[PDB]
Amino acid sequence: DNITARLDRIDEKLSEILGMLHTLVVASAGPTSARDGIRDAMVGLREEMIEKIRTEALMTNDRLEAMARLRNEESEKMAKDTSDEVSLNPTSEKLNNLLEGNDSDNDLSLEDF
Amino acid sequence: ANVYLTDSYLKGVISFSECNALGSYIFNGPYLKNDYTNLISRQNPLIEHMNLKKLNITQSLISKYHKGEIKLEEPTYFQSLLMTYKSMTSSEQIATTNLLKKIIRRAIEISDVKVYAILNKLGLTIKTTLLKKLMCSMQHPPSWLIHWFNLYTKLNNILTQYRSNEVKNHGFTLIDNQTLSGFQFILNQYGCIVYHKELKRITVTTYNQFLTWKDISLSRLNVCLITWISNCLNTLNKSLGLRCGFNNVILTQLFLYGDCILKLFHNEGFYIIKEVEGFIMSLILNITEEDQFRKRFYNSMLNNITDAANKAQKNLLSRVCHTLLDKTVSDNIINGRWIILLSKFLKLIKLAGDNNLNNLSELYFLFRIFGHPMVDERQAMDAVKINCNETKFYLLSSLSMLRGAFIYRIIKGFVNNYNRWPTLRNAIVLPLRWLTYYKLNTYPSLLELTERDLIVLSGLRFYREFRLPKKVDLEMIINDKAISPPKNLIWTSFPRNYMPSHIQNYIEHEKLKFSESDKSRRVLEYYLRDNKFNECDLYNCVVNQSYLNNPNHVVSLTGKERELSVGRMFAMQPGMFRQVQILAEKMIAENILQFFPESLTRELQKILELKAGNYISKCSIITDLSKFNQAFRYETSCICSDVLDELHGVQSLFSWLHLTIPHVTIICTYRHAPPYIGDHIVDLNNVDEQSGLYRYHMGGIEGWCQKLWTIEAISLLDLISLKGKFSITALINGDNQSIDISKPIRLMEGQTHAQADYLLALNSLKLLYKEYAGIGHKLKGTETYISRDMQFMSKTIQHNGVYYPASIKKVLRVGPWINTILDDFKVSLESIGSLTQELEYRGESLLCSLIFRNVWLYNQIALQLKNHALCNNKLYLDILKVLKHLKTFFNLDNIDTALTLYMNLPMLFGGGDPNLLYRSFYRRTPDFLTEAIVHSVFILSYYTNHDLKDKLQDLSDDRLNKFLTCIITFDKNPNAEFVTLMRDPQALGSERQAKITSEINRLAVTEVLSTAPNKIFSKSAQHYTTTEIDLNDIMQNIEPTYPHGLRVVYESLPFYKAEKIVNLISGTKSITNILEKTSAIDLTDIDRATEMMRKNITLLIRILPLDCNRDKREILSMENLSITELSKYVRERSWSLSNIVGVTSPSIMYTMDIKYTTSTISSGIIIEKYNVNSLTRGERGPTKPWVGSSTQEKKTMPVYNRQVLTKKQRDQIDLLAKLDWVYASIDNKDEFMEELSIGTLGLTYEKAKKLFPQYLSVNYLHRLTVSSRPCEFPASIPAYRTTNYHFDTSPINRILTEKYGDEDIDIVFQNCISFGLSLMSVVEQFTNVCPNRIILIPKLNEIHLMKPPIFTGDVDIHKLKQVIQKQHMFLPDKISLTQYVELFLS
Amino acid sequence: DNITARLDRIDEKLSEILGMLHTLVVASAGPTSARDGIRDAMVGLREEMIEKIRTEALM
Amino acid sequence: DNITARLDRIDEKLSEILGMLHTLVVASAGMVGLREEMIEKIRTEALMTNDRLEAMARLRN
Amino acid sequence: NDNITARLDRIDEKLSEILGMLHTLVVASAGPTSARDGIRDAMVGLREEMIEKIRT
RNA sequence: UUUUUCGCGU
Repeated sequence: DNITARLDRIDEKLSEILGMLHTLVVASAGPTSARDGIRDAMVGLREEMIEKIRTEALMTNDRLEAMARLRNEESEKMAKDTSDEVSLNPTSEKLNNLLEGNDSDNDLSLEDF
Repeated sequence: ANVYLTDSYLKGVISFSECNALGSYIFNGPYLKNDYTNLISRQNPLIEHMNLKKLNITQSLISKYHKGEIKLEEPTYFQSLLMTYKSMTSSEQIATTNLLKKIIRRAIEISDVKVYAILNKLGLTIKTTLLKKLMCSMQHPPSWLIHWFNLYTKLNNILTQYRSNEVKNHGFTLIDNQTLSGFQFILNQYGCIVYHKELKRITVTTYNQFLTWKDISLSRLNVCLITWISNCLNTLNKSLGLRCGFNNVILTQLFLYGDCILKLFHNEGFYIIKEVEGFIMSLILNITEEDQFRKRFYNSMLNNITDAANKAQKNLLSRVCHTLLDKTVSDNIINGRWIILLSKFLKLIKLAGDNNLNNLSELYFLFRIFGHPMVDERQAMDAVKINCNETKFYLLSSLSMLRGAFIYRIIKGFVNNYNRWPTLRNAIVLPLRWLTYYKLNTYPSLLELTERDLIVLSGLRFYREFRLPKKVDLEMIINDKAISPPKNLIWTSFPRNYMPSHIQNYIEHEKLKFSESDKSRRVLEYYLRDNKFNECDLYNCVVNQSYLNNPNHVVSLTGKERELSVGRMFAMQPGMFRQVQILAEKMIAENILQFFPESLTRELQKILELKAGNYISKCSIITDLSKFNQAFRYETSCICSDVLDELHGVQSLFSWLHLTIPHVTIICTYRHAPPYIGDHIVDLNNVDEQSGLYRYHMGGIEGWCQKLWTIEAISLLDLISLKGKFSITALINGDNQSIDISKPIRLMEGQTHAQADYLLALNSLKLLYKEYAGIGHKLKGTETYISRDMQFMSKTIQHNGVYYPASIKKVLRVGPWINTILDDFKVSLESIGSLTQELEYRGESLLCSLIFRNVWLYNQIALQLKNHALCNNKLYLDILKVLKHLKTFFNLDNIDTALTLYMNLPMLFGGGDPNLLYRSFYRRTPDFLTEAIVHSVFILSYYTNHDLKDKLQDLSDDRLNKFLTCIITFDKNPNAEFVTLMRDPQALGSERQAKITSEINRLAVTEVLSTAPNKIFSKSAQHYTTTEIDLNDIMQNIEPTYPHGLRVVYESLPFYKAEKIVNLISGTKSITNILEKTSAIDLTDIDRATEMMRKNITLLIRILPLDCNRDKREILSMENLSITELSKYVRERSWSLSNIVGVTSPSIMYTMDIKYTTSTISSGIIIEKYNVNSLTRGERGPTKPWVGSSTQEKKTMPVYNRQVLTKKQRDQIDLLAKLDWVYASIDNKDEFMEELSIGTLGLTYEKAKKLFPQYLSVNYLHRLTVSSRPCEFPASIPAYRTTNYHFDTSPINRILTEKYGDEDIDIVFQNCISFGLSLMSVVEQFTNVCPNRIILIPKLNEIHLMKPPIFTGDVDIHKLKQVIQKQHMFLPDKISLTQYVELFLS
Repeated sequence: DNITARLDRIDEKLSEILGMLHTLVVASAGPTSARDGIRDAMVGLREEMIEKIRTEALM
Repeated sequence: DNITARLDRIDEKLSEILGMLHTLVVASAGMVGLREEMIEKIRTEALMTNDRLEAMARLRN
Repeated sequence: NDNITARLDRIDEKLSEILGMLHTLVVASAGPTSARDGIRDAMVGLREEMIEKIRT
């Protein structure tokens, strides 16, 4: 049982290694903030990288979407993209109302436009 | 000197920058945008712009504009104004109507001969009553048709006048104010000013803008004409015309609303125009798809269109704010009444579709009906920059999963192909479970494969398995395209005037510091000017990684041509980096791409049948990958490319992109879009970044590494399938991909088969979005959409097994001189015929395609030949001479009848018919001479009252006899017969055939390449004629001549590559001017082309003499005549050869007699329909599609390693094996093959024999697989239609065993089956009823025995060695000893 | 058999570690290593340029 | 106690793994001997590949 | 037994490979603009040593 | 008018 007790800590430490490797995230090697050179591929723990993204250390187009992706959450934009029934913005609502229904506003004049 | 011949079709970019610069310099203010272009044009204008402005009429127009009488406007506004002409006069209207009536009547008269021949064969001024009724129907053309024809003719007259004058004298400007009423044109090569006096409006445009206006007019004319012909045909026979149908009033109104939208939204209206894809697809889904999918797609389409309209309005208001177009914005923009106009457009599109699958599928021509947007290069570059240089965050588990998926795909491919695991370094990294798979060569399936195994597999390193070619491949390197200059010479593209004085001085000082090769801008010039060239230069550069950190690396950018999406930019690189990229793509294609069958770079109908097939739920996800290139970084696109680098044993070859591109400057390299340099800066790396250029790309470039990105996407999709536990049948093809998701499910209570496929679709879409976000892609709902039973790819619609085509879209731009160089006449006729064949092949309308083709052929012959730019009237005089000759030869009483006969004669004998009758029934034929003779006989049956139902006989009217005599007897003056047969196995020779442009341009190309700095090409050209003589002399002593065996010898020998390069060079715009830095065309080229065209026109005179060349007597008797025998004798007499075998084959159309009922003599092909209905067009049957594939030859590939041999070496080995099989019975064979192997490869005959795939087929005249022999014989009808019928061959095999028994036959049965299927399709087209069965009785006299001959002769080894030594620089890589040693290691 | 089974589990987790670390090695080179001339050290030697070194040594 | 010694040395190897990975993370986000060791590795794989190539060459000869 | 000895003889090799990978990551990530020149010099020295060994 | 411009490709 001595060998088993000796390798139990081996298994625990290996599991910790794998868990923290799973939590590990890597960023792209894009240009620096000053745009005077190229930056190395920053790599680190997920929480620190999220902190850097929020503090604008690493510039990105969509910070909130980055947080949602790294935190394993369904963002509102993603839900809208993959919604069961997509909504209609007011312009599309007006276009749908115009299409569905017989002509009422006339204006069948090419010279008007 | 040299002449500048402009093009009659745009085939290019309507650049925003050129129009902006021209307008800015003309009007002394910002014309289209506040870029640097307007400032630089106003400061230092171009010489062409100054010449355009200094015109007397132009100065008056600018003075009038400055005084304020006329209001400046937009090119799109004048596009709309021209399209709604509403200014034609009565005289020109009646003239156009009369011309159109004449064209229609002549086209029907010409098509009457073909229709009569078809009807006579089938047994069912104008002789056919059907076409008599058609002519009676189409007597008065419709007003929209006259309008479009008049507009097109006016624009084409303006263009042809300008082109002719420009050819006559350089630097000509055409000032026109009478061709179009109320319109003023100042058209020029470098500008086009349009002024409307009545409306007091004026713009400046480009020559490309005028070209695309003319193309809009031509396209709308073609749509109206095709729809009118189809409707008129359907009026008297509903199954005679095209499947789709429009009244064309809706179509004209649709065009008016579309270009009204374009005018109202300016150049940004093409954003709205492009989104019509969504509306058409939604209308199709409303019919096919279920309730939930159709509603979701409809809502998404509405959102996309409205978002595009809002973005277009915002961009337009931002752009034209501080310009000269500030007050030109329509009042409808601000108040938002444009929504009513867009709703009217959409409703009218839906009405035109008329809730019909055929109409909605065919409507796709609307995209090309409107013009092309003026692409703003700087704006597109800014968009791609902001999309590219953005930091992306990847979970390390996700990257490991993707790499492991790629590794698993590679391992699966290696196992399935070579039956073994790849040699991998990290044998200890794998656990015991994977070690078992490594020792015993198997792989687990996806069901037992897991995320854990993908993580494990991501840490595998392999040894070299594939070999880089040591010698550069000139066929895949050389091209006629352009390359970007080096980084230090990037200013050489921009004009001097635009560049600052210090930049001009710097570039003048730096030119002499660069070689002549890299100082050029074209691929051909770059490689021809390389004095210090080396075959082992690309390999050395790749091995040494010379492209890394190269100071002379730059990436140009230019807007994509003829693209409705302005955000399409194509990039160029210097010669070395272009070589590296092309090589990486080529090796990925040859070696890695065949591990990923899901990537179709490989018939679209076929591919789509692949997709035509307690509860298994199926789905469909279609994703657009237009922006998928820019989402890749080194951390994503190179973790998988490192696998390819390791497999090839190379470093940084497949990952060159995200190792070199980030360190260089991405610059818009266009003539009229120069960046602002400033002062004391003479290099891109220090030039500041603005809208004109940017640095640190950090992303992919479209096109380059496209195959790598597609295989990475396939690996990602396989991973997605693993993580979602559903099967994926993804079929990615270039820029669009389709996904077939299948997952067995247990149905819940109250849930049907529907609304569960939707749930699977939603779950799979969520998974796809999450995984693409993890890999680094942010695809939105615009690109991707949801479907249940859609098979959509390459703009093709197919569901329920029925394929709905879009033939009008691709036959849309058919005109006088299309797809031609130097306005070639014969090439134009072939292009017209091929484009009009699309209607028959896809829309299933033989007669509509025939009428359209004859309309445009008659237009080209009798309307545009007298207006040829290069030769003013010589072609028309030659045509008149040929027509008079035909009238004298036959008993024709009218020059119109002579023209009809010429239009209906095959172009092989100097005729005018591009599409012979066999093309109407079977696409491919073994030989063309027999088919041409049969076509000529069938056509001559129109004037001579023969009967094709029975056997050919002899009558009093011996015009057919005279023709068949003039083609069988002639003088024999052959030369270079064997090399000519090697080049073209079906060549006739002795001036009995028309001359191809390459045949005359070969001498000029060799003369040019002789005086070239490149030693390789110089020596190849200098030793060309001697090589030709030696090649002719190699195999002149073989008694039985086999043209296909000669072609195999030609392919095996190294002269093939040199002559292929010569032929590719021969297709350039101007030979003898490549090494002169001029884009004009030499007078020698013009004269040579004119002489070729005149000789080609005046060919019927030589082929059909007025004395029959037989002393005006001894006319061949028609009784007991074999067309196959006659054609074979003509070929042998032309080549002065005792016996030519293996090239002639009986014409199936002539041989197969047609009877629709069975009898005691029913010994024919049994073809019958299986669908229980009268009309089977547009319906699917129960049988498998008739691919028409030829019989596979029998081979025994030896067991040896093939990955260590390159593709060129494998091809050479296969060619040598074919040679050994074909010419085994040769007295000189032993040392002939020994010397051939020693020359081509590094091995001897004995060593090479171990790699030869010995052939088990006794006959090589029936099973040989030359590139000059067809590999399949598909029918004219598409794949889906062939599924409605069943075919049999047992009576034919019985009769062919009774006669010519137990021996191979020259006839091909695949062509017979295709002919029968298309025959019954044509029968139902012409009779509105499908026969129950048709029987194809063969005429046994054309049937000939075809057996392997025993060659008697010796191959001239001296001449073979001379050819090998002279063309020693085009040989493939020699199989070295170090490569041969591992050929047999297990 | 328990010792062998848990040794096999440890081996599988070690393979996990090797895979993740190797993909980190590959993704960590980037264009930054190319300009510094250290990507060859990061990814190691390969057959083609080793053969080039061999033929240079013989020559 | 050879198995016990092997397990113990594996334990120090794992502890070194933790320390080295932690210092790598803090260096990337937040020496001569290591470079020498990695160069010696790169050399030993370069020598194994060269051994394979020379075996191929001697089989050729 | 033999199986245990083989398993440990593979495990220690795996640990050595892991240590090598951590070594190369630490070397590449650290030494900003200073260690790169040393790595380049070590690479050219390794190439010279390989050339000398092949010559010998 | 630094060869009018014209990528990779299917």
